[PDB]
Amino acid sequence: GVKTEQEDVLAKELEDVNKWGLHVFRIAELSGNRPLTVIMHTIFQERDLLKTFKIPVDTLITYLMTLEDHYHADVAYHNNIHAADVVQSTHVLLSTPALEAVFTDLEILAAIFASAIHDVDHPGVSNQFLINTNSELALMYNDSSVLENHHLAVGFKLLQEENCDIFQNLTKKQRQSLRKMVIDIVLATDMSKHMNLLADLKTMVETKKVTSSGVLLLDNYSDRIQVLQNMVHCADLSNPTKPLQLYRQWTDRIMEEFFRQGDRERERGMEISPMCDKHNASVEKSQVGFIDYIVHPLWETWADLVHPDAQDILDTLEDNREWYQSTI
Ligand SMILES: CCOC(=O)c1c(NC(=O)Cc2cccs2)sc2c1CCN(C(=O)OCC)C2
Ligand SMILES: [Zn+2]
Ligand SMILES: [Zn+2]
Repeated sequence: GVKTEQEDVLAKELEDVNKWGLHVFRIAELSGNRPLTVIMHTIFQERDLLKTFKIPVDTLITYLMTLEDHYHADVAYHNNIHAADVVQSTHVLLSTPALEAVFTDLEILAAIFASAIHDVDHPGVSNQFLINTNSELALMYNDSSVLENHHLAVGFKLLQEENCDIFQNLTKKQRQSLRKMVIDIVLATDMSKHMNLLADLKTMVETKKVTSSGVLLLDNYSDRIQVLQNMVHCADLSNPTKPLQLYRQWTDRIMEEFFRQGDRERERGMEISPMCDKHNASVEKSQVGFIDYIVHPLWETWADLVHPDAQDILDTLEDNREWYQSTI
């Protein structure tokens, strides 16, 4: 009735779940490549989500396992480890003091469940690739947020497998609210929605409102869901805000993917995508490009919304940013 030494080493690593920069890769290793399941389960236990939502634990694990097994292990970046990381990062963002007691349990469950499934069954190529190659997925979803529609459809479809309906006890109301929210969040993970997401977020910041003991005031779905979308979006692009040790493995993995994608593009006639070009790609320039133009403005804006909560995070990102500049 006692944990194995591995289960234990694994538990201690998990003692870090509330902290930015958990070593998710070790956990991936320690758990036999179940980082998504153990972290999810840890988070679910930790937030008491099973009781609150009457989620049977065996059902929770079955779904978790099923879900994790639908990420591709043969995909360098968009796999269950990335899933797990985004989950845990979202987890941590939700705990930010500026948000204390702001969101309901259902909104938390949505944010976390969204993060868990937001890339599920990712082929490791981009929307544009899928579109240009005339792939089933692209045709299924009429070229619009192809991947993200697919992650959702799969994440929800997996609830129907044997003993997988983790939401079997929620009322229709809870379920419809959860579903809509989860959909709005995962749809907002599409990079082409970035600029708009940020705009709104800056606007939230600009037309800011706080209330009692100083935590964001949000008295409508549009505002609530926008913060959640930006939150999970931030987690999705949180890698450059992690300790360089983490950041670099993530860059390795993303670059492996882009290069592999550029490999399929180069042969299949297509002109090697942006930054995907093998040998002709500067990873260090691309990381500065990405940080300066996309990642920093997102996190700076997010940091404002939650000032001073995200300061260490934003600082890490700037350190990491300058670092890559060393590599020039
Ligand atoms: C060469 C740098 O590329 C990326 O890192 C990178 C992403 N990676 C991440 O999910 C976060 C990370 C930061 C560092 C390692 S992983 S998402 C993305 C890019 C290129 C520009 N994009 C974009 O604007 O549109 C694509 C649809 C989408
Ligand atoms: Zn995605
Ligand atoms: Zn992602």
